[PDB]
Parts: sequence; structure tokens; C-alpha cells
Amino acid sequence: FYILVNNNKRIGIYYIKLSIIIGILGIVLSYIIRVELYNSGNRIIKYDNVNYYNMVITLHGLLMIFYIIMPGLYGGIPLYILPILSVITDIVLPRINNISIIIVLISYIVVINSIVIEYNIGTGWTLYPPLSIIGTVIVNMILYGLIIIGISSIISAINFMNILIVIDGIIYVYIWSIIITSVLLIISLPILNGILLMILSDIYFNSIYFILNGDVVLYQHLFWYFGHPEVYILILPAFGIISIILSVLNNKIIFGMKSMILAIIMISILGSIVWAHHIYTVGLELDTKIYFNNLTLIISIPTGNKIYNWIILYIGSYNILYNGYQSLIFSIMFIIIFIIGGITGIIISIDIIDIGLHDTYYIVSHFHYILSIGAVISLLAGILLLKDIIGYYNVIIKINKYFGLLLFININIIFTPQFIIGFNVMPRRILEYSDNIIVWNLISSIGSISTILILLSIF
Amino acid sequence: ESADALFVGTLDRLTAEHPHTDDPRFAFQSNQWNNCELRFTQFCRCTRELGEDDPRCKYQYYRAQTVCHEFLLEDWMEHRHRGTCDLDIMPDRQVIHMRG
Amino acid sequence: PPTRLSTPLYSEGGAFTVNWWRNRYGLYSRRQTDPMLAEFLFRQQVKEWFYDVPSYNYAALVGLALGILVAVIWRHFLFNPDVYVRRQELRKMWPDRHRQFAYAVPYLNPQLKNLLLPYKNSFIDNEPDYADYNPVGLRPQRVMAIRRIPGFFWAIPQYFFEDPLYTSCSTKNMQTIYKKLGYSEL
Amino acid sequence: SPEDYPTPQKYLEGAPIPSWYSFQSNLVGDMDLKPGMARMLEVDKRLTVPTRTHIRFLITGADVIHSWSVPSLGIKCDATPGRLVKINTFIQREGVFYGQCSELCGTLHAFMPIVVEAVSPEAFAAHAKKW
Amino acid sequence: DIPWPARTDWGGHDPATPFAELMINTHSMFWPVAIFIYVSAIYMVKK
Amino acid sequence: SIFTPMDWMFYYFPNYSRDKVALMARQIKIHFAIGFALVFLVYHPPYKGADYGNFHKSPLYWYKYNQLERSGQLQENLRIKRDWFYDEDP
Amino acid sequence: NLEDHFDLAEYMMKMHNPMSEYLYWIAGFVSGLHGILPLLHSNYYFSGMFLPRDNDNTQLCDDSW
Amino acid sequence: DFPWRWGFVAEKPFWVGAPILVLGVLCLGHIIQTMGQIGVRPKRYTPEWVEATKERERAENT
Ligand SMILES: CCCCCCCCCCCCCCCCCC(=O)OC[C@H](COP(=O)([O-])OCC(O)COP(=O)([O-])OC[C@@H](COC(=O)CCCCCCCCCCCCCCCCC)OC(=O)CCCCCCCCCCCCCCCCC)OC(=O)CCCCCCCCCCCCCCCCC
Ligand code: HEA
Ligand code: HEA
Ligand SMILES: CCCCCCCC/C=C/CCCCCCCC(=O)OC[C@H](COP(=O)(O)OCCN)OC(=O)CCCCCCC/C=C/CCCCCCCC
Ligand code: CUA
Ligand SMILES: [O-][O-]
Ligand SMILES: [Cu+2]
Ligand SMILES: [K+]
Ligand SMILES: [Mg+2]
Repeated sequence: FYILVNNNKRIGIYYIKLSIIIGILGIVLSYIIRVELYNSGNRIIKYDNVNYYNMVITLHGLLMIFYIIMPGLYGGIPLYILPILSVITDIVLPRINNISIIIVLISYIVVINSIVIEYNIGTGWTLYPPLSIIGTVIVNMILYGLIIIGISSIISAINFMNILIVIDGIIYVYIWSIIITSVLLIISLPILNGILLMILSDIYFNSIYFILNGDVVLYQHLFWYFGHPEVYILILPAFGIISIILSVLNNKIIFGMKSMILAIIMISILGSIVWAHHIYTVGLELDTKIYFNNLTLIISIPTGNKIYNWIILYIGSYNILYNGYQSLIFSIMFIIIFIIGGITGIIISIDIIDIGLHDTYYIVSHFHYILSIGAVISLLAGILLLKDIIGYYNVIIKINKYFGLLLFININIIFTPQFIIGFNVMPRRILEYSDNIIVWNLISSIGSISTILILLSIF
Repeated sequence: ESADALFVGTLDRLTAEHPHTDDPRFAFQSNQWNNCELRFTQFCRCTRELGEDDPRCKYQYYRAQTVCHEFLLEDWMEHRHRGTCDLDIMPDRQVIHMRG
Repeated sequence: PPTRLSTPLYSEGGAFTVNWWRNRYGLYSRRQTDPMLAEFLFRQQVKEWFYDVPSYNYAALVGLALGILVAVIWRHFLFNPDVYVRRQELRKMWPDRHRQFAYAVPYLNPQLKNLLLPYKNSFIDNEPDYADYNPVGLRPQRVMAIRRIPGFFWAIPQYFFEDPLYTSCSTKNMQTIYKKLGYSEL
Repeated sequence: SPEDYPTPQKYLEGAPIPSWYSFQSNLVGDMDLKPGMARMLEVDKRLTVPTRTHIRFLITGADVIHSWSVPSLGIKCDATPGRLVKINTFIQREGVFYGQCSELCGTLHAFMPIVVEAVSPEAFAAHAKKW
Repeated sequence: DIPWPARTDWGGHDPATPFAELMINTHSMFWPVAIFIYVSAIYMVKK
Repeated sequence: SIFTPMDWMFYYFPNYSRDKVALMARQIKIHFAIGFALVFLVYHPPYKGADYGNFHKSPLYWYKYNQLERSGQLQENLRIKRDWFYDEDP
Repeated sequence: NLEDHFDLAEYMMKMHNPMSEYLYWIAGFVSGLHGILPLLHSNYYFSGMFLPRDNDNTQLCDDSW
Repeated sequence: DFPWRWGFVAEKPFWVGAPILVLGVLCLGHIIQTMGQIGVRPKRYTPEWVEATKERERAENT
């Protein structure tokens, strides 16, 4: 059978397969955005169809976060190796594992169908009210997709937590990475569901939470109380992969295993209490701002310890071993790239700097360097390491120095200029802009078309 | 005359002599919504005691404008004229202490 | 860390000790099925996590972060004029909330705000004292600091008396220049 | 009592109490642009303010969350419904400072720019007296 | 005041308020620390 | 122990460190109390820290101040360099 | 059985029918079309053209083409 | 074991091919993005409009 299979390794393959498929839609949307932003004027979207651009950016964000990177790094690699790393025959909950992937596909079909049938409008992937609650039915459909996705995420989290009860070996760092992400999901998702239900109540049940005398800033608190834990639910599995690859390929035992583990635990606790750095410009109280700014800067400490522990893993490794394997290059590239993204995160963490840089393309470049570059490369590196175990073929990736170089160069051509226009300043979530920002926007656009072309050479 | 005369008498006086400065009761927060509602309630209570024509109540309206945007005031001023403004209901017709 | 089960482990008395940890570590464990095996696994975990020097650094960081967190929560509830848990004042119109207005000025003047505001001259080149004077009296009058903020402010001289242009950029000299032109009052 | 409603003595003696003036600022359309206007940033009514003066900006949003951003003045305040956020500023040099809405607000989020022109206090007084 | 073509404007440009100057200098103050953090770490990415 | 390598704590204070579980608990408690105290003893205290006539002037402040005072640099530094806006056009 | 030892044995042993690969690529291609086709449809619905001409929402020179 | 395209590319030295490929991909991207704007001449980029902006900047001391 195909759909009935409960094999945990087969389901892991399904997650990667579906992430690539849905990923095609994600990348296409990204190409639309960059094409439009190539100059000033209308290029591929009419001025009377500006609502489509708002929908393109909204769906891009939602799909890449919840339907591509999360299903790939928390559903794909985890479901394939975690039961093996735990020296257990199979996953604890076989039937739940099957329904989770089916749920993801069904929620994807709902979203894309809503593109085709509903009027196309957008409110960002952060679905801020009151804009989200005064929209058309496409917003209702997107809400159903998120809630359905939430069901799959929570049940998958329950599945991984049960490994503690059955693990027959040692909890390796990677296993710790997934367990903590599962804990972060169990604690953050129920809050998200509540606020999403309130968005529905105002959309569909004549509720009045997001109209005057009701505080719209309330949504942002509950949303981001899940929002930021989400960005670490998306990065922590990547960290777990990086640890395995560096140790295996360099033939070096992980250094400071317990510090790696305790760094992951620390990032989670801290990541659960820093959400309001996304709400700096709303007008929060001075002491609140100072608390959140202080705790946000603390997250660098545990995150920094992991980075340096990775570096010493690559240091001192034997020279005779060939170092041009794509998996090793990607793992090393992750350290180089993640530091850029994190440092810019610390810059935006200072609220006074953030006043200038909120809702600008500097924020875009910041989270792209971590996700669009770092997380993607980590997932690629992990799949590449498991090529023999997974068994896929008909691609030229394993040893392809051209692909790695071209990808690194062109991805930086896209997002490095977006840091510059952040002090120009070019707001986010816009399509038209002043003529004096064309140069940098044009350079980034040339980078986007080039990256897409390099994706064709792998076949 | 006294240097601390503004603080003496009321905390209200401070913004009455300096209309475009922070009110002592709300300077800790950037959000000034509560400040607007207090100022409007004070305009509502002035008219009940002195009438609309009194220069004092006219100035209490200017003070309310200093912190309240026009779109809010126009709406709240219509509710007041009808007799549905909850900040102006006479105290003996309030329901706040009923059924709980 | 002993390597023989015959050699006992020292424990203090209290609610977080080696004995306290042993009693609870294997409560949910299917692997500690007999004394010998249970002790071996217990010492294995203790050796790995509590005899690891770098692990203690994270213990410090969690304590510091949590202590700040608990205190900021408590401070809002106890002192912030805008946080209401009692209802007496919420059953009255805004002009009548005198007990809650009492928190306003004390909360507007925390110690660190008074201590660190004078150091704005380490971030502003022109008129760093533009907002120092205020005739109302809700806050103290501000005097510019005599030294740069300790740390990464190497771009400015360690002490402002060393800087040649500092005095000519003050809001007082700027006011003099513009008042001589009739340009503005401030 | 009358004294529970503090009012300056000048107004009690018959001085005119100040009024307020409201105006709407809209983007200049592409077909209405003039040879020298900056596309995507020009407006039909600018906000004139005096320089070397402390100004309190109270910012709110009527319908959805906008954001009033003027990068040159170091201001980025969210215009959120229900919150009247206070922003204090002190302009030091004359000029025209251009900004854009910084919170996705709907279809035309990219078409509501923020233009503030700072002039000398004597110039501002003359402008305010005429407009 | 207004964006200008092909400008890095690293940390901001053309401040017209004391607060605007503060923002630019806060970024400039931390920028060398960021470079140190990057250079010091990247130099050791090798066998 | 604050900013302390715990390897040193284990070596120089063997009896205080004998129970490593209890030692870990004290580490957490000590730093918890430090964070709590900072908020309510350094930040919260109302109407304090506004004595700007008592700015600390360290020994290095005076070394550099006297050096410039001895020469004319201190007087020259404090002098207002310009107090006019426009130069006179010949 | 030996045939059942490996998951997806036909593919891993390199005997699978190529149609399975074609369907996977087709499915991805259809997913991509969900971003392009509604763009064209929406453009025509609100303008009457499937795609704009660069800078046709702005003033153009007489000889512009 | 590889198709012609990879056999051709993988035969050359990496630092001979890589630099040429990098430039080629970038050039192609620009070409693709220029095909839809051949002959487009917005009025705001003409010399007359360029001068008028300079006048505005002088008046506003931008
Ligand atoms: C991000 C991209 C780039 C990534 C680069 C990096 C990649 C790194 C490597 C990643 C590796 C990941 C792990 C891979 C593990 C692979 C394991 C594996 O192979 O499993 C075996 C698995 C199945 O093999 P098997 O065990 O032999 O299975 C036997 C079957 O179960 C049984 O055989 P059967 O023949 O009996 O099968 C039944 C068959 C029966 O099939 C037939 O009879 C087919 C007949 C021909 C139909 C052909 C299509 C016709 C379309 C017509 C369209 C007309 C349009 C007209 C428009 C007019 C306009 C005016 O199918 C069905 O009945 C159901 C088919 C359902 C699925 C297809 C759905 C298509 C789209 C539908 C859209 C619908 C939209 C509706 C909207 C409605 C709105 C109202 O393999 C596959 O399924 C194929 C996988 C191929 C790729 C593997 C990965 C290779 C490496 C990556 C390459 C790059 C890919 C990039 C993405 C794609 C780009 C486009
Ligand atoms: C996985 C993705 C991911 C990751 C890891 C992070 C990590 C961090 N992010 Fe995040 N962030 C996002 C994804 C991510 N972020 C997204 C998607 C948004 C926008 C959402 C939206 O607004 O719609 C966002 C937005 C965002 C903002 C909002 C800015 C604004 O709205 O204007 C801020 C500011 O506080 C922030 C801060 C941080 C910080 C401080 C970290 C830290 O984790 C970084 C820690 C890492 C380092 C610091 C470098 C490594 C450590 C060292 C080298 C040690 C030495 C360094 C020091 C001592 C400083 N992020
Ligand atoms: C992880 C999520 C993710 C990923 C991969 C990307 C990838 C890209 N994004 Fe991203 N983007 C977001 C998440 C992501 N983005 C979010 C959350 C927003 C904000 C949404 C909002 O504003 O509301 C955003 C916004 C955003 C905008 C802002 C539009 C706007 O609001 O004004 C732009 C264009 O400038 C853009 C461009 C790109 C480009 C050019 C790529 C990439 O194409 C760059 C090239 C890289 C690749 C093509 C490889 C990607 C491959 C995969 C993802 C598949 C991996 C699968 C396996 C390895 C199995 N993105
Ligand atoms: C079981 C027997 C019956 C018990 C019946 C109890 C019934 C009532 C229970 C109500 C909820 C619990 C709190 C009771 C508080 C009683 C005292 C009281 O009124 O407190 C008011 C006071 C502020 O009142 P106002 O004057 O209106 O505001 C002035 C400006 N800020 O509020 C409080 O102190 C109570 C609210 C906070 C409670 C919790 C303590 C605060 C800190 C929480 C920290 C959370 C983080 C984790 C901490 C971990 C442990 C350190
Ligand atoms: Cu208004 Cu954006
Ligand atoms: O979000 O960081
Ligand atoms: Cu965040
Ligand atoms: K455009
Ligand atoms: Mg915003």
C-alpha cells in the first residue's frame, strides 16, 4: 500500500517528499515577490490587483514555515532516524504517525484551493487583527489550515515524547533536540489555538474582542507567545542535525555533550519568555521593554556556547579525509551563516535600534539568513548524510562543489542587500517603492532568478 | 502663586496650566487612552454642575481635545447628547452595583 | 566520583541532595529493576550531569533569568499604577481613582532611571541635554554625566572634560547662538 | 465646585479658548505627479511643524493597525486602535522628512506616505495663521 | 530626510532629532563588537 | 559562586562541594536571589539615585584632570569655540 | 521474503516504473501553478490584461514602447 | 555513470569552471529580467524630471 503504511521510515520519506512539493509553491511565490520588486512600477501584478501581492507574501510565509521547513526538519528527518537512534524497533504510536502526514496534506489542499476559489487578499502571515477579521473568506480558510496543522504538530510532539519511555540506549544530543522542540510545542500550541479561536469568533461569531474597548495588542501577545517559540521549534532540530554531521564526518566525539544538551534546554526556557521583542513599537511600558530586551540578549549565551562547541568539532580533523562532500560543506556553511543571522538578531534586539529597523527589510534578511539559508541547508545536509540509508538517487548532489558555491554566493546576493535597504529605509510587505531604492532591490532580484536556475542543475 | 501651587488643590491643575505636557497620573505609560477618558469624564461632570456656556467647561473641553483624537470625541459626544454615554449617566441611574 | 558501589556517596540533608535525588530519580524508571542495577544507573546519571563542570554555568544562567522574571512580574502587580487586581477603583470613574493615582509618581521615578539618564551624553553629539530642564517637577532635573558609559564607548573620550567640542555643542550654547539671531526661544 | 475644574485665569476673564484644525493627507497619484515630485512619497497636504520646539505626537489608528514612521526624526510608532501613544520629538534642522506606513494595513499599505516639513518658528506661525 | 541611490547608510542617515542621533550611535557602538564576534569565530572554521 | 570556574570550587573547597547535587541547588538559589535583588534594590527604589552633585570621580578622573589643569588644555577644552551662527563675508 | 526486506524495494533495487517519478514531478508542477494561474486570472479580472507592461501604471514618454 | 552535461562540467578544473559559471548565471538572470522592459521609458527618469528633483532638493535642503 501507499496511504495505509504505518512504517515510521516510510512516513519520514513522505514528509520530505511533501515538503519539496509544497516547497515548489513556496519558491514560486518568492520568485513573484522578487520579480515585482525588481524596479519601481508594476511588473507582473496590476495596480488594481495589489491584493494578490498581499496574498502572495502571506502564503509564502505561512507555507514555508508550517508546511515546508517544519514538516521537513521536525517531521521528515525525525521520523526516519529517531527510532533508530533510540535503538527501538519502530515509533511508539504507529497509527498516530500515519494520520499526522495525511493531516498535513489535507490542510495544504485546503489552503491552495482557497487561492483558486476565494478572493485573493492578504494580511501577513502574522494575521494581525483588525485587518485579519475584516477580510474575506480566504482568511477563514487559512485559519482552518492552521488549526488543522496544529493538530498534526501536537500529536507528533506526543509521539516523540513517548520515546523517553521506550529508549533502549543513550539519549543523544539530536534526540534531546527533538524532545525539547516537542515540549515547546506542547506548551505553545494550546495558547495559539485559543487566540486563533478568538480570531474566528470575531470573523464568524460576531465577537467584539478586536474592536474598540477590546485591545488588539492582546492578539499580538498571545500570537507571539507562540510565534517566537516557533522560530526555535524550527531551528533546534537543525542544531541537532549539525551536531551529528560534524561528529560523524570528522570522526570526533561531541565535545561538551552535556553543555550542548543544557544549551538546548536553556534556549527553550528563554525562548518561552522573550516573545514581546516582536512588540517593541506598540508602546509597552518602559520596564516591560527593559525586561524583554534584557532576556532577549541572554539567549545569545547558550546559543554562543553551541557555536563554539561545533567549531572545535571541525578543528583538528584528519586532513586525508576528503572535505568536499556536500553534507560537510553545508554543515560548515551553517555555522558561518547562522552567526550572521544571530548577530543581526542581537542588533534588532536593542529596542532603540529596533524602532528604526522594525517592519523593514533588515528584519527580512535577518530571518532569511537563519531559515531560508541556515535551516534549508541544515535539512539538505541531514538528508545528504542519510543518502545511503534513505536510498534515493537520480540526483547529482552528494559531491557537487558547483552547487554549494553557486547557492552560497547567490543566496547572499539576495539577502545581504536587504540589510542595506533596512537603513534606506524600505518598509516590508510593500510592492511599490521610491526610485532611489531600485539598485539594491534590483541586485537582490538578480540573485533570486539565479538561485532558481541552480536548483535545476541537481537533476 | 506658591511654587507647588499646581500640585496643591488637585493633580488636575498641572495639565490645566500646561495643557500639552504629561499628566502626573498617566506619565508612566506611553498609552494615553485612559488619560483621554478621564478628561472627557471631567468635561461631562463640569457641564452637569456649571452648564455648557461656562468658560470653565469650555476649557475642560479644550483640555479633552488635547489628548483625545477628534474621531473618538465626535462619537463620544453624540452618545453624550443622546443620553447613552456611560461616563455621563447620573450616578443614581447607574447599574454598576446591581446583580453584582 | 567513586567507581565501586561499595563506597557510599556523601549526601547533605535537605530537599536537594544526593539522597533526595536518589529517592525520586527512579520513580518513573523501568530500567532500575534491582538494587545493583539501580545504583549503577543512578551514579551514571549523577556522574554525567552533576560532576560536569560546565553544566554549573547554565545553572547560574537559569537562576539569574528566572529571578529577574519572577521579580518583574511581582513588581508590575504590586506597584504598576495600571495593573488592577482589587476592584474598588475599577468600580469608579477615572477622576475618582485616588488610591490608584498614588502609585503614579513613585512608579515614574525608579532608581535606575535617575542613575542612568545623566549618561545620555555618551549617545548624543549635539545638545545631549536638550531635555534636561523641566519646570513642572514630576521628575528630577537632569545633570549630564562627567564620564562615558563604561564598556564599548571608545569613540568618545573617557571623560568629557577631555573633549574639545563638548561645551560648544550644549543646548545652552546652541540656545545662545539661535537667540542672538532671533530664530527661536530654545 | 467651580474650582474642581481648573481653568487659567485668562480664559475666565474672556480670552478665546483655542480651537483645533484637522486635515487629510493623501498620496499623490501616479497620473497627478509633477515633474519634480518624489514617487510613492509625495502627499497633497504636508504636516508643517516648528523646529527647535518640543512637540508631543499622539498617534492612534481608527480602523486597522497602521504605523507612523519618519526615519529622519527617529519615530516609528504603531497607530493601534484603542491606544493613543505619546511620542515626544525635538527637531534640530529644517527640511522635509519622508516616511511610509510601517504596518500592513490592507490593499494600499504602500500608498499612504508620511511627509513632515520642519520650518523656522517664525515661518510656522505665519503658515498656521494662514492655513 | 529621503532615501538616496546606492547608499549603504549603515546604522542610519541624516538624523534631525537628538533621539535620531542616539539611534545611529547605538548601532555604531555595537558594530565593532559584532565584527569581533564574527571574525574571532570564523577564523577558527578550518581543519 | 559568581563568575567562578567550578573546577576551582571543586579543588579548593572539597568539603563544601562533596554533595554535588546540593552544590547545584545552591548555584541556582544564589543566582536567583541575585536577580531578584537587582530588580527590587537597584531598579525599583523610588526617588533615589538623583544626587548628581555626588557623581563619583575616580582616581583616574583626577589624574587626567590635574594633568590637563596643569597645562592650558583644560581651560582651552572648556572654552566655547563658537557662539555665533554666520561668519562675516568680506 | 527477500523482496519484502527493503522498504520500497522496487525503487531501491532500481526496477520501479518511471511513471511514479513523473507523477511526483507533475504534482510539484501543479503545486507551482497555484501561484501563477490565479495571478493571471486576478490581473485580467480587475484590469482586463493577464500581465502588465512594465511601468504602465506611471506616466510614460511619447515614444515609450 | 553521469549524463553528458555533468561529464563535461566535472572534467574541467573547479576554479576554471566555477568563476565562469558564477558570472554566466548572474548575466542570464539580468537578461531574463530585462526582456520585459525593452523600450520602457518612464517620464520620471527624463532629464527634465531629473532637474526638477534637484530643484526640490535645493529648496528643501535634502
Ligand atoms: C525543491 C525542489 C528541488 C529539490 C532538490 C534537492 C532534492 C534532494 C533529494 C531529496 C530526496 C528525498 C527522498 C526521496 C525518496 C524517494 C523514495 C521513492 O522513490 O519512493 C518510491 C515512490 C513510489 O515508487 P514505487 O514503490 O514503484 O510505487 C509504485 C506505486 O505505488 C504503484 O504504481 P502504479 O503505477 O499502480 O501507481 C498508481 C498511479 C497510476 O498512475 C497512472 O495511471 C498515471 C497515468 C498518467 C497520468 C500523468 C499525469 C497527467 C496530467 C494531465 C494534466 C492535464 C492538464 C491539462 C491542462 C489544459 C489547460 C488548457 O498513480 C495514481 O493512481 C495516483 C497518482 C497520484 C499522485 C500524482 C498527482 C499529480 C498531481 C495532481 C494534481 C491535481 C490537482 C487538482 C486540482 C483540482 C481543482 C478543482 O517514488 C515516487 O513516488 C516517485 C518519487 C520520485 C522522486 C524521488 C526523489 C528523487 C530525488 C529528488 C529529485 C528532485 C525532485 C524535485 C521536486 C519535483 C519538482 C517538480
Ligand atoms: C529560526 C529562525 C530564527 C532564529 C534563530 C531567530 C533568532 C533570534 N531572533 Fe529572530 N526572528 C525570526 C526568526 C528567527 N530569529 C523571524 C522569522 C522574525 C520576524 C517575524 C515577523 O516579524 O514576522 C524574527 C524577528 C526578530 C525580531 C523582530 C525585529 C522587528 O520586529 O523589528 C527580533 C528582535 O528582537 C529578533 C531577535 C532574535 C534574537 C535576538 C535571536 C537569537 O536567537 C540569535 C542568537 C544567536 C547569536 C547571538 C549568534 C550566535 C551566538 C554567538 C556568536 C555568541 C556571541 C554573540 C553575542 C555575545 C551577542 N528576531
Ligand atoms: C523558512 C521559510 C522561508 C523560506 C525558505 C523563504 C525563502 C525565500 N524567501 Fe521568504 N519569507 C518567509 C519565509 C521564508 N522565505 C517569511 C516567513 C516571510 C515574511 C512573510 C510576510 O511578510 O508576511 C518571508 C518574506 C519574504 C519576502 C518579503 C515579501 C514582503 O513581505 O514584502 C521576500 C522577498 O523579498 C522573500 C523572499 C524569499 C526568497 C527569494 C527565498 C528563497 O527562494 C531563497 C532561495 C532558496 C531556495 C530557493 C531554497 C529553498 C528550498 C526549500 C525551502 C525546500 C527545502 C526542502 C528540503 C530540503 C527537503 N521572503
Ligand atoms: C484557600 C483558602 C481561600 C483563599 C481565597 C482567596 C480568594 C482570592 C484569590 C485571588 C487571587 C490571588 C491573589 C490574591 C491577592 C490578595 C491581595 C491583593 O488584593 O493584592 C492586590 C495586588 C495589587 O493590587 P492593586 O492595589 O489593585 O494594584 C495596585 C497597583 N499595582 O495584587 C496582588 O498582589 C495579587 C496578584 C498577583 C498574585 C501573584 C503574585 C505576583 C507575582 C507572580 C509571579 C509569577 C511568576 C512565577 C513565580 C514563582 C514563585 C516565586
Ligand atoms: Cu497603513 Cu499600512
Ligand atoms: O523571532 O526571533
Ligand atoms: Cu522572536
Ligand atoms: K514594483
Ligand atoms: Mg510591525
